[PDB]
Amino acid sequence: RKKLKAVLFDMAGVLFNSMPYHSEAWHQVMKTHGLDLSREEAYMHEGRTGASTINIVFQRELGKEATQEEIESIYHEKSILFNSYPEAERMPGAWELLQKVKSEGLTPMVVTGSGQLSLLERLEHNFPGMFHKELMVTAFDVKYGKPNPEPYLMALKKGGLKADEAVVIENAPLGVEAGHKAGIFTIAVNTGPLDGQVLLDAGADLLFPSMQTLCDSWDTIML
Ligand SMILES: [Cl-]
Ligand SMILES: [Mg+2]
Repeated sequence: RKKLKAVLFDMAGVLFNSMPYHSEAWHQVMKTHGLDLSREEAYMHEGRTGASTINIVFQRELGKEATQEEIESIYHEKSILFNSYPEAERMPGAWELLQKVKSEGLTPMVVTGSGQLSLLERLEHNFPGMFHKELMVTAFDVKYGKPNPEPYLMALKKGGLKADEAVVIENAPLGVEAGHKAGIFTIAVNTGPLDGQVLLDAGADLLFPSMQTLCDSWDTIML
C-alpha cells in the first residue's frame, strides 16, 4: 500500500449505525401509502437518492414516474420517521480504524449522499481531528446517488488523487458498485442483514463482517 494516500469512508452503516433506522423508515412510509417496499428491499436500495428509490417503487407497482412534489413529500415523511429515532451512534471500530489510518499518514475522507446541515461538526464531535470540509463529498457536491460512481469520482478530484491512491470502505451492494465502477479498490464491511455474497457480486475486493474486524486486519491488507 505504498501508492495509497487516502481512505474514502461511506457514512451510513460504516461510520454510524443508521441503517436499522433508514430501512424501517422506508418500509413504513411506503406501507402507509399503500406501497410494498420491504426492509430487506430497503437494504438492497441503500445509497440511492430518495428520488431514485421512490421512482423504482412507483414504476414497478403503479406504472408511473414519481413527480417532484410526490418525491419531496414522501422523502419528508420518511425523514420524520427517521428523526423520531434516537440519533444513530458510532459503528464500533470506526474510531479505532480512523486512528490507524491517520497514524499511517493516510488522509481520512468522508463520502455520503446525506444533505444534513451541521454534518462536519457532528463528524468532529464523534471522530475528533479526523475529517475536513475540503475533503468531504455530500449531497450538495453531486447530482446522483449510488450506484452512480460520481460521488467517489468527486472524492478523488477533491483529494487530488488517482484511483490507485485510494480505498473505499462500503457496506451496501449499490455503494460497493459505485466504488468499483470508479476504479477504486473497494473494501466491504457487512453491517446489515444481507448475504456477504451480495457485496461480492457488486464488486467488492475484500469482505469483513464488522468495522472492528477490518480495523484488526488492517495491517494485513496489501495493495
Ligand atoms: Cl449515518
Ligand atoms: Mg452505507
